[PDB]
Amino acid sequence: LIVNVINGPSHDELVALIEREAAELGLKAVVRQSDSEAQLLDWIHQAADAAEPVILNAGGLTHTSVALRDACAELSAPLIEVHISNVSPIATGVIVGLGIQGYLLALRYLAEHLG
Repeated sequence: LIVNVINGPSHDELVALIEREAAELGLKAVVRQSDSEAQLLDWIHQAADAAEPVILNAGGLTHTSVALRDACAELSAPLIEVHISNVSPIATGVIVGLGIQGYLLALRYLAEHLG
């Protein structure tokens, strides 16, 4: 049901695509853009506590942030990492270089893999 879709620090049109696709795939996507690491974590925790899956796009943090990795290690559901362009890992899966479609394809995986 509830899929968190989160972006780290670095749009309106897109948020509708993911939202519409989730509705159409029988999910409910909460798409949120963070402006600081402290709330990125705030939001990963909320997701762990609620046992919710996460589609994450945060580059740079992926390679160094123990806090972020320890937050992600708390999840009871898949963590899919998405990267819009080509150029841890706790990530259950990774999609990179497939454009904005990566977000949608990650929704498609979550829709056929729900527990």
